[PDB]
Amino acid sequence: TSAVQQKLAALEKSSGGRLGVALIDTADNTQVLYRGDERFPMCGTSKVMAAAAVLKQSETQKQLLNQPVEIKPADLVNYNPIAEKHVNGTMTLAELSAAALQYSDNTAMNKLIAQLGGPGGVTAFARAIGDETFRLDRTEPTLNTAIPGDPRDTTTPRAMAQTLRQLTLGHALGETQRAQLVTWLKGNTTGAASIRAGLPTSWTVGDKTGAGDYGTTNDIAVIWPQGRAPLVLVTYFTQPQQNAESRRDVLASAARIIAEGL
Repeated sequence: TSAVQQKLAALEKSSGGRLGVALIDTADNTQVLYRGDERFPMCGTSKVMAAAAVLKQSETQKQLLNQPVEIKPADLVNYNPIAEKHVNGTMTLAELSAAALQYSDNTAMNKLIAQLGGPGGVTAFARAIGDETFRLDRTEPTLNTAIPGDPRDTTTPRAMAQTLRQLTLGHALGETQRAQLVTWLKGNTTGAASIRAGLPTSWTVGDKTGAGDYGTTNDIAVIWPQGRAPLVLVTYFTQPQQNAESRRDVLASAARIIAEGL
């Protein structure tokens, strides 16, 4: 083990929970992993895959992002900060993507999932871009149950870091679509206390958080550090107690550890 991994292990021990980290340094394509091949509940970090799948569809259906989608009262689930402004109205697939990614809107995520034909459609997109690990099984809000040992709606830190890299820095998406995803992630409103809080303030960050039961506290980020090649960082955290409180500080602390030397 390296000193990086030793520090992450000590953080995990202090936290009481289970921590998963994957860093990809694109300067030399090295990775740093901590429980990198263990499954964790994705919660809302899965919204990146759903939005990306719709972006992929738009590469052959060029006006797809502008398509209005009806929002009915019955569509609302447990956290609908943007969709609730459009009941008996509409949101375009672009608007749904922005709401899901930048405000963690769960109704918006369900519309993305439906556009893809269900959770299986999101998983099929993952497989199509070479993510062999990701699985989406449920809609919102049950995809956040985060039950210990439940493989539903999980991935590994390594797989999600590789995928996020391919989506945002690589070419799993077309050029316009990649840029759009980066724009959405950069404008996220929910990440100030998570990975962003542990990184130098001069670094540019795009991220998507996740939250669920068992105090599950997640964040995945693409990072442009000062004067060096970009990074991808996944920090997944989950706890033994179903009713555990969020621990965004653990993610910030993991980011702080990872940033050393970079």
